[PDB]
Amino acid sequence: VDVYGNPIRTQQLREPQTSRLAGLAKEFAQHPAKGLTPAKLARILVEAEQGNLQAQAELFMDMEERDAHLFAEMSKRKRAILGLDWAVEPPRNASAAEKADADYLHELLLDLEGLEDLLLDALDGIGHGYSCIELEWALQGREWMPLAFHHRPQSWFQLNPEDQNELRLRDNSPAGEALQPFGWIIHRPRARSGYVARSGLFRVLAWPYLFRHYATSDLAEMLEIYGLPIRLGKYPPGTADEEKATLLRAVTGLGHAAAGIIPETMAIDFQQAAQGSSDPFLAMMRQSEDAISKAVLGGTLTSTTSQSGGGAFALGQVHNEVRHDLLASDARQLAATLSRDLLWPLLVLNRPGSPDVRRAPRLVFDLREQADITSMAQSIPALVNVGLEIPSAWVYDKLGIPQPA
Amino acid sequence: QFPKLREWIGQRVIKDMAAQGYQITNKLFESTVGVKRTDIEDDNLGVYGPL
Repeated sequence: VDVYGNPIRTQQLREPQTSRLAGLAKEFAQHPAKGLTPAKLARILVEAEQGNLQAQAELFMDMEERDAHLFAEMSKRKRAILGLDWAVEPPRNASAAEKADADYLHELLLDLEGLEDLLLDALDGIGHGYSCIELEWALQGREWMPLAFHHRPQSWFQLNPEDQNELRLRDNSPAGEALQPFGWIIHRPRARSGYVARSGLFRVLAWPYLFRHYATSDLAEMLEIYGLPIRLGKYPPGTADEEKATLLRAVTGLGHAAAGIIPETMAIDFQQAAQGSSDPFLAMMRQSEDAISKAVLGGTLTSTTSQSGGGAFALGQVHNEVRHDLLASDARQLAATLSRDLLWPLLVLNRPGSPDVRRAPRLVFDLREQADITSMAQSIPALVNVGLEIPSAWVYDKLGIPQPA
Repeated sequence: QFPKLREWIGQRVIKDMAAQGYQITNKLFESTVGVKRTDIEDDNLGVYGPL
């Protein structure tokens, strides 16, 4: 069975759950970001709270695509995880059989192509609040294998009417369809405590995005109007339609044309077009960008930048507060999700027996922080000459150097 | 194809094969509709563009 105890039947693993839903694969995103107003955004969020996640997912995708600063921040945050070395470790004080199981799982993950793509797809749940990856199960004789990992759009799911924390497929029915066991890797990182609909970071970031969009569009319009002044022509009674058209064309082309002549009975008045500055717009854009930076990566390095300054402890100063905390949180949550969803089916299908769930191997990301070799290498000799018996295992582990074999 | 076995090897009767042919023209088929350039861009609901 799975970790949650639901019965597992190997018959349903031959075909993906969504195969019998050919309607989903033919859908196109509705792009709800175009022509978006604060009222529309509020309605979208409220409806999403009630189980209509399609519009929210499409809006989040558009928001990711249309904002360069937000996209850069999210990409940097995800690439931070994608570059971490990982390993599979056996449970606490594991036995020989458990160690062998962990070693076999580690070897299987090393030789499993598409792991990086799986991690990238799973990390989308950081912003979207939940990411679902469908599994393709195949048999190369007697051992089950994940053939491929398919990322399904968040717009394909909904909320259970009887449960606000349980996701279901959109199968044209009011209650949707329950997710098949062992058929998905659902990643639901928890930045804030609440239901799944409210758990996305883009829900926090939506309003600054709209503020920045409005400011940028208004600035573009004002830059378009800038330049020549608006000038209005006046004509006396008894001016025919042809003369009216001639005066109109003359006024229209007068800005580009340096000189022109009109009868003394006519008049042209040059009125202010748009006089001001870009200061308000740019102030709003900077405020929104700082808010986005703080919300995504913390207000110590991105928005209120940590500035330059090297040194042996500079790495620690830059990392440990804020950056290390965020990195560790994301890595630990991703590792927990993976150990729950991918490691367990492999252990319970590819190996004999029914090992207890509490003793399953856990995937661990390498969060080791580079320690100053020079300072500590200076420090050891004094301590050892004093008489302290420092274990070599601690040194080898903390320095990153492996133990002799 | 070849016809039935006859009943005389004395004064055998020769025969000939019939060459058959079938000719057909592969004329085209088409159907299309007209739409405005602004309307497809002036449509935020996703319809008028699944064309």
